Amino acid sequence: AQKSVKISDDISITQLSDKVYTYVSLAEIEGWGMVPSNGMIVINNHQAALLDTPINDAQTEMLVNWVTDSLHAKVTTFIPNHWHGDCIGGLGYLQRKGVQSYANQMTIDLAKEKGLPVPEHGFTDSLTVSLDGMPLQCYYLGGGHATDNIVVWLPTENILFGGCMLKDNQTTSIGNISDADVTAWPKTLDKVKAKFPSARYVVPGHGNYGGTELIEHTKQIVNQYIESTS
Ligand SMILES: CCCCc1nc2ccc(O)cc2c(=O)n1Cc1ccc(-c2ccccc2-c2nnn[nH]2)cc1
Ligand SMILES: [Zn+2]
Ligand SMILES: [Zn+2]
Repeated sequence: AQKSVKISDDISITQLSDKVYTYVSLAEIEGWGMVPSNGMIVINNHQAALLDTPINDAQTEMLVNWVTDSLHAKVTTFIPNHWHGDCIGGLGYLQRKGVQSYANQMTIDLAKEKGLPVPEHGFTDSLTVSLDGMPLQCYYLGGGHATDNIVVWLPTENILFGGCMLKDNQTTSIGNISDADVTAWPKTLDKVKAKFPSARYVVPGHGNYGGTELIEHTKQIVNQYIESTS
C-alpha cells in the first residue's frame, strides 16, 4: 500500500520514497480520448528534478506548484522520456520558469524537426545528472515504443523509470506505435532487465507502477503483436 494523493482531480501523486513520488496526469491526448500519464517527481535538498510532464502547461503548472507549496523544492531539472506530448507536452512552461532540461540527443534532434521546445543538454548513450549529490542516471538502451525512448535509474532509490517502452502488468496492449521500433524494442527490454535486475520499483509511462515483471510482460505484448503480424 502507498499513499495516493490528489493535487487537482485529474492529477494524482503517489509517494514511493523519501526522495521520490510518482504521479499520473489524466488529460486529453488528441485522437484517443482520456489517457492517464505518468511521471516521477524527485526531491533532493530543495532541488526538484522532474521526469516527464503532462500534456499541456496547465497541469505542468499544477504539479509544479504543488511540488512547491507542499514539498518546498524548486523544480530545476527535467528529463523527458521521448518527444511525446506525454513527455515534453508541457516543456513550453518549464523553460520559461528557466528549468534546465536534459534528454536523449535523438529526442533533441527530433523535437527540433517537429518544432517543439528543445532540451538543452544532450547525450548519446548514458548521462548521470546530479540533483545535489543524488545521481539521476539516464540511459539510452535502445528504441522501443519510440526510437528515442530512454530510462532513468535512481541509484540510491532502486527506482527505475521504465517509461513508455514498458506497460503495466494490467494491460496487454501495444498502445500507440506510430514512432516505434518494434523489431528492435524486444531487445531493449532485454538489456533493461539485465542492468537493473535489482530495481524495487519499475514504473511505466502509462498504467500503474510495479516490479521487474513489467519488463517480461511488455516484451511478451510486443512478441504477441510481432508474432501476430509478421
Ligand atoms: C484509449 C487509448 C488507451 C488508453 C489506456 N488506458 C489505460 C488505462 C489504465 C492503464 O493502467 C493503462 C492504460 C493504457 O495503457 N492505455 C493505452 C494508451 C496507449 C497509448 C496512448 C498514447 C497516446 C498518444 C501518444 C502516445 C501514447 C502511448 N501509447 N503507448 N504508450 N504511449 C495512451 C494510452
Ligand atoms: Zn509515447
Ligand atoms: Zn506514452
